[PDB]
Parts: sequence; C-alpha cells; structure tokens
Amino acid sequence: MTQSVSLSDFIVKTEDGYMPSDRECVALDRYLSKEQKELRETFKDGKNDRSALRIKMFLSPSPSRRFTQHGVVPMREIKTNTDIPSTLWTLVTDWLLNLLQDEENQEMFEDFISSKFPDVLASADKLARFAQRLEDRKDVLHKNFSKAMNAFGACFWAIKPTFATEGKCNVVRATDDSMILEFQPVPEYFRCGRSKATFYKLYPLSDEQPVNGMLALKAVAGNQFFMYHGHGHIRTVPYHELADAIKSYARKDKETLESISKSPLAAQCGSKFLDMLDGIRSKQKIEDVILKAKIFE
Amino acid sequence: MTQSVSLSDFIVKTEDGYMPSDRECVALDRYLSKEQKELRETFKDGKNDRSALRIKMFLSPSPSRRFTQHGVVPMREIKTNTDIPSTLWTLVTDWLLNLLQDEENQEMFEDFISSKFPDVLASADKLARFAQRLEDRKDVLHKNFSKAMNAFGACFWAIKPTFATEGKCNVVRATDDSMILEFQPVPEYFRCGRSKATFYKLYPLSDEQPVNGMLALKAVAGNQFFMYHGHGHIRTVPYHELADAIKSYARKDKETLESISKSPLAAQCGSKFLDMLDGIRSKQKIEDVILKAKIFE
Amino acid sequence: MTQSVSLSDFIVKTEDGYMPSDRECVALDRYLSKEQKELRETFKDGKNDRSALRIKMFLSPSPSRRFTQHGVVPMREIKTNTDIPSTLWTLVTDWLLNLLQDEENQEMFEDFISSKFPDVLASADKLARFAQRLEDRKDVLHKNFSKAMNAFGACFWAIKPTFATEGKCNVVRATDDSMILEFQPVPEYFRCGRSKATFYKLYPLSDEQPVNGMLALKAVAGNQFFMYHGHGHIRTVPYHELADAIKSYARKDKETLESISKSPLAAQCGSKFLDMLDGIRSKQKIEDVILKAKIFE
Amino acid sequence: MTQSVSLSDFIVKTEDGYMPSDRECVALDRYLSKEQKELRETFKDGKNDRSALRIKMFLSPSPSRRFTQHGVVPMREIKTNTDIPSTLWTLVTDWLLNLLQDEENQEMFEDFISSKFPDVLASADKLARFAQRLEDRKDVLHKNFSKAMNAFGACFWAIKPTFATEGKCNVVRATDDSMILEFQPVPEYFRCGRSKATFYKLYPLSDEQPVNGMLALKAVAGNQFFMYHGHGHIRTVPYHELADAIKSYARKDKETLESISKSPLAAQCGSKFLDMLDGIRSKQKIEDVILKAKIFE
Amino acid sequence: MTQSVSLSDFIVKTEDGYMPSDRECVALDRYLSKEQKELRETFKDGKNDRSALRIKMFLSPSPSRRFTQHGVVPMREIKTNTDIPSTLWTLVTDWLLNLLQDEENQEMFEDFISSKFPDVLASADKLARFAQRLEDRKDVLHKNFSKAMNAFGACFWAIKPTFATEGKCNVVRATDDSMILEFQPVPEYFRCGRSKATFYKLYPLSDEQPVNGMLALKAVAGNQFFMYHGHGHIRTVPYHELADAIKSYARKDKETLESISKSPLAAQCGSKFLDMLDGIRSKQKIEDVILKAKIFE
Amino acid sequence: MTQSVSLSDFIVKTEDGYMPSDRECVALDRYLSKEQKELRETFKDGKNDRSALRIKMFLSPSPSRRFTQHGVVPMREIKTNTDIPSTLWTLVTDWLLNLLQDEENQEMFEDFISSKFPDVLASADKLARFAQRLEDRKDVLHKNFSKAMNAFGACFWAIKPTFATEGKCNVVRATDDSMILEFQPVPEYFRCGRSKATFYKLYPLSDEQPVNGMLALKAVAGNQFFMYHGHGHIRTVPYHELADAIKSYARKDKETLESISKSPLAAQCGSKFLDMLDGIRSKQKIEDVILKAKIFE
Repeated sequence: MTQSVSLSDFIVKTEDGYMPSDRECVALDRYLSKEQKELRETFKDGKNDRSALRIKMFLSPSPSRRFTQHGVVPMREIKTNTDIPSTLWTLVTDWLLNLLQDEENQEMFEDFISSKFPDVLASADKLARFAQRLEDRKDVLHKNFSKAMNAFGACFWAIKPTFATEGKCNVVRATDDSMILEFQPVPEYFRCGRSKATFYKLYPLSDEQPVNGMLALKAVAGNQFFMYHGHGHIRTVPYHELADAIKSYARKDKETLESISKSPLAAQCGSKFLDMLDGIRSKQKIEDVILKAKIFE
Repeated sequence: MTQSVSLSDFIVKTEDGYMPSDRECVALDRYLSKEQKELRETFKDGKNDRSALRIKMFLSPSPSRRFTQHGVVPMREIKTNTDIPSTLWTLVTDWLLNLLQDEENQEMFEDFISSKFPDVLASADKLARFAQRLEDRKDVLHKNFSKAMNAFGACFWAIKPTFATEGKCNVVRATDDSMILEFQPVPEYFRCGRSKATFYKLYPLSDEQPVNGMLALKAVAGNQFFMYHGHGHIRTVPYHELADAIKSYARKDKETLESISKSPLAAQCGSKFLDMLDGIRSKQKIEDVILKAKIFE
Repeated sequence: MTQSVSLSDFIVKTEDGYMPSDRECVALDRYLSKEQKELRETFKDGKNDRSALRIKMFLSPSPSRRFTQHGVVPMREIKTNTDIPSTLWTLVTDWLLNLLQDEENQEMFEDFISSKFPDVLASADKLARFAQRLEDRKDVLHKNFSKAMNAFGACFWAIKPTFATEGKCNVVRATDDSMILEFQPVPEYFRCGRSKATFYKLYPLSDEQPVNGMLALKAVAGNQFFMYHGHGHIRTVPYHELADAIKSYARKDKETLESISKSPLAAQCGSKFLDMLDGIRSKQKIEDVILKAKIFE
Repeated sequence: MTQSVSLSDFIVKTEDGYMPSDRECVALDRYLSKEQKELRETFKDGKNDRSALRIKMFLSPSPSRRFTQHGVVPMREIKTNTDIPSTLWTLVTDWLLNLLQDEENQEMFEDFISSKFPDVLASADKLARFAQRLEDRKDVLHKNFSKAMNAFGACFWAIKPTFATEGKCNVVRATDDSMILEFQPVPEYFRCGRSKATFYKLYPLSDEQPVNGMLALKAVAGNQFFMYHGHGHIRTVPYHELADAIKSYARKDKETLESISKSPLAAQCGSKFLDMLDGIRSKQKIEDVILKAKIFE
Repeated sequence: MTQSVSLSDFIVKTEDGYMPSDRECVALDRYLSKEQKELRETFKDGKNDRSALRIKMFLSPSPSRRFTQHGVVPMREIKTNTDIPSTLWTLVTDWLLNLLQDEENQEMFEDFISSKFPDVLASADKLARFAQRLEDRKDVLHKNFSKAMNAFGACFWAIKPTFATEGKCNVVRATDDSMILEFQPVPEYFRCGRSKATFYKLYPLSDEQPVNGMLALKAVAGNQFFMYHGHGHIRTVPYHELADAIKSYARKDKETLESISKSPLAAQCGSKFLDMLDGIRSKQKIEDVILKAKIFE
Repeated sequence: MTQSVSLSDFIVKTEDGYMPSDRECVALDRYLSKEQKELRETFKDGKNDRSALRIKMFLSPSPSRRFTQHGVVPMREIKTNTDIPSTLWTLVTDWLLNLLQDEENQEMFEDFISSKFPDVLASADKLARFAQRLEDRKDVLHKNFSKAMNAFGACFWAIKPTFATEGKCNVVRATDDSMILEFQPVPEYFRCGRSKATFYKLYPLSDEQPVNGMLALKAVAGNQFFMYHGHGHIRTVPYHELADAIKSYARKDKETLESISKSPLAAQCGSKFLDMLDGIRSKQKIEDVILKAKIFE
C-alpha cells in the first residue's frame, strides 16, 4: 500500500555525532556489536513487541568498522527498499544535521524519540508535504525551532496536528468554530509514488461539535466522500481512491476500531460512514460491500 | 618510470609563515644562505645519506631575497621537472595552507616530517587519488582533521594504509576476515601520466591469514595477476602493465627483498609469485624470465 | 504489475496533422463522432477481440470539438492513469512530431501500425531505455531514420530485437557465436516505477545453439537466475525480483506457454528453468513452488 | 474607466512597409501631408462620424519627414496617453511585423480593417489575455495563422468569440449543450491597470437556450452576480466590481440597450438582471438603485 | 589635435576578397609589389598631391607574401598609430565585410571611394557616434543598406549630412523651418580620446534662412558659443573647448576660409563670430585675440 | 620516444560514410572480413613492407558486425595506446566529418592518402599545434578549404611546410631572404605528453642560401643549439632536450642520413652540427660523444 520511509534511511547513530547514511552497499552489515547482535537474535527469535525492540535498536551506537567513505551503513532491520528523490533526502538530512550540533539538543531529541513515537515508519506524502514548507525561505519554521520540531514529529504520527503544525496549505474559508483548508498536488520533483488530486479537510477549534462546518464542507466538497481517518479530522477523498482506503481499513486493529466507533465526532461526519463501518465490522467480503457503499445516489 | 612529485613543488619554508611556491623562474636560485650553501656543497661533494640531507634542507628557512611577486622560488635540489594539472596544485596548496595557520599545527607538522618520512618524493597516482577524496564536500576528511592528516602522510609512504586511510574506493564484497575493494580509472582532468584500468586489492583484518579471501579474490580477479608490492596488501595488476612492474623490481634493494621474502603473507599469495621472486633473485636477464612467468596456461 | 504507457498518451489522431495530447482535462470526452460512438458502444457491449477494436479506434480521426488551447483530449478507452516524467514525454513527442511532417511518412506509419502491432500498450522501462539512447547527440539513430524507427517499433513488442535495435548497452565480452551484454540502472530523472539492478543478457548470432555462451554467462552471472522470457533471448534476473516474475507468469496464455515449451533454445537454458515451467504447468499454488525452486543450493 | 490602447500605439502606416512606432517625442507632429491636414481640419471642425474619419486617417500613408532614428511618430488624433509594459509591446509588435511581410497579407489586413472594425480603441485586459496565449511556444496559434488572426481581430470587438478564439482559459466542466470556463488573474508583469479576481463565463453551443447550464453555473458561481455584457455570453462579476459596471452602463446607447432588451438570451439570465435593466431604463439616480439591486438576500 | 583613424586600419585590399587587417606586426612590410614600390618612391620623392597618391595606393591589390595567420599587414603610409577599443573595430570590420560579399557591391564601393572622398582620414568621434547607432538591433540602418552606406560615407566627410544620416540623436524641439537636436556624451567603452559634454546643433530645412531658429537656439543654448564649422550647420561648443577650436582654425586653408566668409548663413550666426573670423584673418597672435573674444559680457 | 597518434584513432572507414571511432571496447575485433583477415594474416606472417600493407588495410571497408552504439571499432593493427585530450579529438573529428560530406571530396581524400603519405602515424605536438589554429574563428583556414587540407596533410609528414601551412606562430623579424619565427608553449588543456619551451626556426625563401639569416638567428638564439631535422628548416632546441634528440638520431636510416649529409643547407648550419653528424656516423657509443658535443665553450 502506502510505502513508508524509515528514520534510519536518513540518519543513523554513531559513536558521538550522528552521521549521514549511505544505502549504496549492504556487504558491511555482517559485522556488529555484542548488544546489537543480541537484540538482532532476540528480534529474529519470536514475535514479542517488535516496535519496542526496533526503538531500542535505533538508540544504540555503532562501531567504527561500519564506517565507509561516504558515510555509515545502517542495520538490515530498520532500512526500507523504496527510492526517494535526491532533493528531499539532501534537504532533510542537511536540516536535521544542522539542528543536531548540541548535546542538549541531542538529549531533547532522545527524550522526544522515547516519549511518543509508536514506530519508526512514517508516510511518504507526509514527508513530502513537510519538506514543501521547508524549502522556501520566507516561512515561520526557520525562526521557531520548537514549532518546526513539533511539525516534524507530528509528521510521523507523534502528536495531534493543529493548523500551525500542518504541511503546506492555504485557508480558503473560516467560520465561528473550526476551519476548512484546501490542499494541492505536490510538484513532480518531490513526488514518490502515486499521485493524488485536490482534497479538503476540517479541524474542530477547541472541543465543541461544529454546526455550520458541515454545511460549509457540503457546499465545498460537492462530489466527494467523508471519512474519519485517525482522530481529530474529517478528511475527504475522491470516489476512486476510496478503493485503496478499504485496503487500509483491513490492517486496522480491533481495539483501534472500537475506540474510533466510540467517539461523537465519528457520529457527526454523516450517514454513509457509519454504514461502511458496520460493513467492515461484519467481517464479510470487502469488494461487494465497498461497491454497495460506493453507489452514486 | 613512475614520476614522483616532491613536497617542495607545492610549498616551501619561509621566515615565519609557509608560502606558495612558483616554478615559473629559476634565475633567482643563485643567492642562498650560509647554512643553505654549506649543505648544498656537502650534498654535491659525496654520496652520504642523500635523503637525510634533503630532509635537513627542507627544514631550514629561506631569506627575503628569494621572494617574488607570485611567491617563493624553491631550491634546485628538491624540485622536480614534471608538469601537474592546475586544479590538483590549487586544491592541495589551498587546503595545506589553510591547515598551517597555527603554531601548534606547525610544530605537529615538523614532528611528523621528522618522524617517519623516508624521502620527500611521492607517487603521482597516490596524490591524484587522495585529491579525488578531497574535492567533494560530503566526505569524512573535512570533519576529522587528524584522519585526513594521517591519510595525506600515508599517501607518501609513511603509514601502513588501512581502509579508512585509503584513496577513493567502494567496498564491493566482504567476509569474516579481510575485505576486497575495487578501484576505477581517475578522471581526465586529474590524470598526470599513463592510464591504468580496473584493479582490485585485499587488506587482512587484524593479524591472521585469510582463508576465504583467496577464493573470493580468485572469483573476482578472473584473468589477472597477484603480487606483494610493499607490505600488508595483495595487489592485482593486468598482464600487460606487469612488464613495467619488472622495471620497478630492478631498483629494489637486497635487504628489502630479503625482508619481503621472509613473510608468511608473501607465501600466502600463490605459486607463480614465488617463482618470479626466485627468478629476480637469480640475477639473470629480466625479459626472458618475465615472459616465461607471463605465459598463459 | 509492470505499468504500461499507451501510445495515445503521447499523440492522438486529428483531422489532417497529428497533435500533442493533453491529459489535464477529461470533461470534453462526452462529445464524439458517429463511428467513434458506434465503436465505443460495440466495445462496451461484449468481449470480442478488444485489441483489434482498440487498434481500429486509434486509426479514426477526431472532430474539432475536442480541441483545447494546449492540444487535443484523447479517448477514455486508450488512455492510462500512470504519471511519467516531463522530459521523457517532451522528448518523445518532439521527435515523433518532427518525423511526422510528411504524407508518405504518415502512410508508412499507418502501414507499420497495421502490420505487426499486437496491442497499443508498451512497457515503461522499454520506453525509458529507448529515450536514453535518443537524448545524446552522438549516436547512430539520428542519421538512419529507418533503423531508429525499428527501435521504437521493437520497443512495443513488434519485431525481434537485434543488437543494433536494443536500448542503451555496452558489449562487455564476445565469442565465436552470440554475445553477452551488460545493462545498468536508468538515472533518476527518467525513472517511472520500481528500480532494477544490474542484469545481463545473451543473443544467439544467426541460428545455432551457443556452446561457449553458457560457460561465459555462468562465469559472468555468478549468483543469478536464468529465464526465457519472450523468444530469442536468455535474460538473467536477481533472486528477489524473480518473485514478481512469477506473477508475470500467471497472465501467460496456454498457447503461448505451449509454444515456448516447444523450443530447443528453451531447453538450452539449463535445468531448474524446466522444473519451474513444469511447476507452473501443474496449476498448483504459486508461492510454495516458487520458494521450492528459489532455494539456494 | 477601462483604459483603451489604440492600434496606432503599436504600429503606424508608412510609404511601403509598416514601421514600429515611437511615442518618445511629439515635436515632429507639426508637419503633415495635404490629405492628412485636410482630414485633421475636417475632424476638428464638427462632430460628424468621428470613428469613420479616424479609420480613414489610419489608412493613409505618411511622409518621410516624420521618420526618426527609432521609428515613426504617429498622429496626435489616434494616440493614447496610457503606459503599457515593455514586454507586451515588444511581443505584439514583433509578431505583427513578422506577419506583415507580404503584399497579399497587407491587402488581407486592409480588407479586414475595412470590414468589421467599429473603432480603433480596444480594451487593455483583452490584449493582455491574448498576449498570454502568444508568449508560450506550445499552443495552436503558431501553426494556424488564420485562427490567430481571427483571435486578434475579435480581441478588439470585431468577431463574436467562440471557445477556440478566446484568451487564456481551461475548461472546468461541460454538459450536453454549452460549456463553462474559468479565468485567472493575469501575472504581474503583464498587468496594466486594476486587478480582477476569478470569474467564470458560459457560452452557447449552436443556437438553443441551455437547460442545465443555469444549474451548473449556479452551483459554480455561489456568491456572484449575473450579466449580459455584449451578446452571446453570460459573464459573472464579483459584487464589488459591479459598482464600476454601472458606470459602463451609463455610456451605453439607447439603440444598443433596446437591441439587448429584445433578446431571449437576455431573459434567460435570471431575475435581478431584468430589474437592474429596468432601473437603468428609468433614468433615475444610479447609486441608490445600484445599492438597492446590490442588497444581499 | 583630434586624432584620425584611417580606413586601412579597418580593412585592406587583397587579391580578390578584402581581408581584415592586423597591426600587430610591421616587419613584413619590407616586401612590396612593382606598382606599390613605384608609388611609394614617388610619394617619398616630393610633395605633389599626397591625397591623390594615397587614394591610388589604397586601390591597388596586395601580394600573397604579406599574408599572416591573423590577416594582412597594411602599408606603412596609410596606417595610423592611435589605439581604438576592440568592440568598435570588431563591429565595424564585421559589418563592412558582411556587406562586401558581392562583385556589384565591390564595384559600387570602388565607385563611391573614387567619387567624393577627399582623404582617407576621418574623425574618431564620428566613427564612435556612427557605431553607436549600429550596435542596437532596432534601428533603420539594418533594413535600408543604401542609407547606412550614405551615413558611413558622410561619417568621413563625403556628403552633406541630413537628419536621417546623422549619428545618435533625439530631436528635442522643432519649428516651421529647421530643427534643433541634442547630443550626449558617448559611453566609456566606446571612447577614444578626450571627452565632450552636451552640445546642440541646427540644420536648415531646405534653402531659406531660419527666423525663429535663432530665438529657439538662444533659449536652449544659454551659456554657450556659436560657430560655423564646415557648411550647412550651426554648431555650439562650451567656452573651454573653444580654446582647442582655435588650433583647428590654424590649419584651415585660405581658399576654404574665403569660401566660408562668402556665405549668408555664416553672417546669420550672430555678431561675435564675424569678429573672431576677422581676428583670425588678421594673422596676429592667437591666444590674446582668443581671450579677447572669449570675454564674458 | 615521441608518441604518435594514428589516423584510425580519429576516423575509420565504413560501408559508405565514414564514422567516428570508439576505443572503449576491443572485444568486437574478433570478427573480420575475408580481405581483412587475409591482409592481417599476411601482415603477421613476415616483415615485407609493413607501411604499404597498413595503407592498404586502412582503405578497405568494414562490415556491419563491428558497429556499436557509439560508433565503429577500429582494427587492432592501426590503433595506438596513447590517451589524448577530449577537446582535441572532438574538434578534429567534427571538422573532418564536416569536410567528408561529398563523394568528390571522398575521392580527393583517397587520392591524397594514396599519393604522398609515407605512414599513418603522425607526431602529437604537430597535431596539437594544428588544432591550435583551428579552434579560433578569425583565421584563414575556414575560408580556404584547400589550404587547410594542405596544412593537415603536411602535419603528418606529407608536404614540405611553408609559412602559410605551419602551425600557430607569429613572425618576429624578417630580412631580404628567409624569415625567423617564434613558437610558444601549447596551453595545458591541449598538452599530450612532455612540455617544451620557446624555440625559433628559419625558412629559406625560394632557393638561395641565406646570408644575414645566420647573423639574425645567432642574435636571437643566444644560448641554444642548431640542427637540420628533416629538410628545408634550421630548428633550434635547448641544450637539455637535445639529449632526447640523440635517441631520435638512432632510429634514422642510413640512406636518409646519407641524403641529409649531401645537402649544402646542411653545411650552412654551422660547425658543431657536422661534428655531431660525424660522431653519429662513427657508430660509437652515444652518451660520451653526446656530452663531448654538448660541452659549453
């Protein structure tokens, strides 16, 4: 489905200072350290909290044997096999290494990575949109380092994203409570994977259910669909791509689905979404129910 | 044979600070200092440890009479007559003069030059390969000054080179002990002299004789030849260029050859190399024995 | 699987002269011509030789109502939904429209398109490799129009490709009969889809089964696999990507498989390939047999 | 109001070949020709068909006394006093002079100028939009000279504009009969005067009144206004700029207004437009009735 | 005084086609042709119509012995010793050689050079101003070759210059008869010699003495001086530079001065100019009379 | 010694039109034609007029089997192993292929190659100097194709070089009979091999022995040496490089030396040159006699 770009593909730990990572060669991976090999053996042994083991793996240093001319080879367990544009890699690595020239900043990064990160993997389109806001000089992220770090963290499913921590956007219309934003296709030389068309969103303001937000979105969306991916948003997708969304609904956990179903904001979205949720809860075949819910009245 | 580029062709001593060296004119060399002329007379008198006298010459200052507009004229005894590309000279001189803006660094340089340097002359291809790794911005040498210093020193036959202190390379395959690396032809605008094709190498890891390294190299080398130039490596050369290698075997000293023959790593290389060593020890004609050892079975 | 780029995505028919095609909008597709709508209705009615109907559709002109500012909108039946780099589209469209400034050349193109084209769709990597050979000025395709044209033809499964009609390659070794060539990864700004590593090939010379070609390729391939995709070649793929190849073996027709199995060149490839062919003929599950044949002895 | 750019500000007649026009100096205008001075005196005498006299003036040659180094000074009666960007002037003059290198083309231009041109003056924004479509290389106007000529002529109120003869646009939605198009603000380095925001339009297909076009435009327009400026279009403007439109409604002739009111397409626009037309026909004060019709229900 | 640039410093005759001239070397001038040496001997013998002999010399071909790599060496009698900017030489030589690719044009050039040219030498500032009008693309000289050739000829004292045949200018004011023009300092990278400030002029229209032209010039000139250099103009110079003008009045011939004094246009200039002419006719000392006429009333 | 660049390293024969030559691969050389293999066998058999056989080999076409993507592989008998700068190869190949677009020019080239060419090989420095005169736009070679072809032919020891057919030079001084020219070091990005300093020459004018030329050269040469390399010139070389010249005197044939010794121009050079010629005729050791003749009086 949606390919994910790991953190180690951008930067790996070293003795004292973090170093850029080269995926050109994988032959050097044979050698390792005692703790590294012990954790590798435990990870390969059985399925026991793989994500926690991965996080523990990423926080251990590396020996000098893995050094090459360009940089440092990562491990074989925290590395993906998806290609990314050169500009994105260069910009992200340059900024991240520029920020990491401080022991206190190092401790802050470790505290954040140990605080709320559920898994290393992150969506590619999130990274592309975040780098869209970092390439241009006249923005807000340059002056406020903390807000930029919040944005980058929430880019990888860490904290609930507000308006100021989103990607690249331009508010098209507001109201008394909540707002509606419009997104645009990412330019070609940032794209990594499939392309997506225009699609709006909605962010409740503080706590209360919107009243005119539904009317405004219905006026704006026109021919579209509603959903409650994650928590705290009401995304809209075109009818076609919703097909792939059903696949993304297969991997969802039972506890997560139960938590989603127990939210008034989930009920506020509309009518057909609850029917689709009941259909996916029925554990029947996906295609037929998907087309039944996808009929155009 | 292989032309050598002296150190003085890049930089010469001065009163306090080192200055770039101009080989445009040689008329100013008539004047000299008392110690300089005394050492010149002693060097011209008889053959008594020429290399030590050269090292002593390079470590004495120069008067203000030798200054010109561009720079300082070197001596007539530590200067070569081989042309080098402008880019190589500019880059090496710029970096070396950038590093020498410190009295403590000056003392360190003098201590190193008095420690292990056997002679001023150094191979041209080694210098070209070293400058290949210095031109690009994203490397390791920029951050670690000490490692780059050892790399430059070992470029002129001072330190046994490890993997991190080699030139430009990319590891193609490893194993439990020792590695195999691949080299590539140097680009045109760095070349100074003849051209050489692809040729691999091998570096024992810590102390033990490799077991699978011979098999791996035999798989990789295919149609090639083995040798034990220097100590600590097993180089491979094409059949044709080995001709010139025989000339390089003529100038080798008896003590050096005896020391080479008394190494188990020399015996480990193969079978034909020992036959060639015995042939060169026989003090017979070079061409006939060379072609006898160069037959393709 | 391997996405295909149709011909209409590059160029569509018009009244007299061919025009570039814009995929920006699909709103104008509602209008059509009498023959166009009749063919669309027949195509939608039943499954009766879809490829022939598609070819007939591509050879009918278009009305002036479909014209826009940028160009002409194509039909909804001969258009794909895969994105391609701008440079590839620009270069291919420019060259093709440059060639099409002649009535006799128009007739030749129509005759060729009606002669041996089995379907409009063509592989993306074939187009990328063909454009790799067209971007540089110093090649052979510019001088010889017909030889260049047969390259584009065989690029879309029209004629058996010889050496002079291949993509971008450099002969690495030859012998008395047949040759072996090496390919390289396509640069980033041409890539459309997944990436592939180095892989060789082999082309029988005139008619006879090679004798030393198997030994030479075995020496070159090392750790690789053999196959007989199509006719007239012995391709080699890495072990991993062969997984996807099994999927490509699912869509193969029974008659095509029977024709492939009745060739001595198919028997000449080796031993495991016949076992894999028998396994896919057994109509059992794909994954288990695939892993059984993929074991490393 | 809306400033107009005359034709003579771009090009003036000469002895044989048309020449570029320089507005730097007006001192040379004192001298003239016999026919030129007679027509100037008649024009200054009384108000008798000023437009026809202007057209007659523009079609007479000029003497050699008016030549300067840069070009030819125009007359004082067919020249405006509004500044225009350099790029627009350069592009239009270059293309027009490139077209005028033919006696037959000269005769065609004269016949067209004598056929349907009501007055020399033309709107600035129309010219800017037309030049927007001429700057880019990949368009349709370059290949078809006749269509570009029709586009340029209709740019100055000569021909009823179809879709292919409009400015820069991109069809956003169609239907069985008629289409709806969207416009965008012109970039800064083409702007000459005030700025205007997004505004749509609509056009008939052949003769019949649209049925779903009103619904589609109402869905698209949202908060906007309807109008019937000219004939054959239903333009939409924002509420604010409609103020200026009332001024443009003051200069309209009684016969033109009567002809406009006698069209079913004028009745098809809506309800408030007829009320506004009745108000302007009442010959009362403009501001109060304008605000009464501008109330937001 | 005012340095003059000869024609031969730009172009010299050859066997068939004119060639660019190189003044780098003068050693090759020793060899010559029979007619060339005879004319050189006659010229060196006595003072008998030097200008006619020079013109005859310039119209004879040159042998192949004088050819060099860059071009052809000129003679020692028609070559100056003043340096000129590279751009001026390149532009003039390029245009003149572009024009000279025709036998009929060659005959026309010879006829013109034999018709009205009094001497080869020409003023440097005239050449600079003429090249000022040739560097820019949007002028009149490019289209009309004949007018450009007239302008170039009049640049070297061949025909009376009209307005269209002048240098670089911009009419600032006109009247019923005659005009007044303003000049500006030539930019730096064209300058060859001293610099001059702003100075106006006046050109009678057809034949009659101007009436309001004197008043207009007096209004414009303000603090300046009047003169009648040459025929057909009333130039104005600043008070300081008039000093050098007196030197230019020393070399004037008696017949030329008598012809100048017998013109009503000379009387029309003013009052002080006649006094200055009488003073220079008195054949007294130049400085004292110059300051007497230069007093500021 | 002085490396030679063959003609085939720039261009090889093909079926109809000559093609650029690629030395990247030599694997394709196994295949050949019947005449080609017969001539190769005869050449390898015995030493019988190798140069004539080489010339015959170069004038036979090549089959289509040798074609590659870049160009055509040459034969293994007319190809060198010396590297040359890219710019030189590109310029020479481009000009030569531009010249060869004519059947009559093809016949002329074949007639010239069969007329006076003694061997394919040619000196590198001659080629570099010739290309020095072809890179700049303002020369004589561009207009006169015949003179350029003569110059290129004489570059490879075919025609006795005159002044107009030499390389890059600038006459520094002349006299009644014969001239003296000065050369300069070739810039870096043209150099292929060792470097040489300033050195003059002398060319007798028509037939007679110079009288003041010896005095002029003695004034100019100062500290230098005289020689009679080839016929029709008196070259001068520095004392050091004359060492290498002695090696060039070893390969000279007895008949050529006898012909050289029988020329009055050989006697005119001086005194020491005859002594050196007698010494090399004595067939004694080269070094001792060379140093005896190299003593500085």
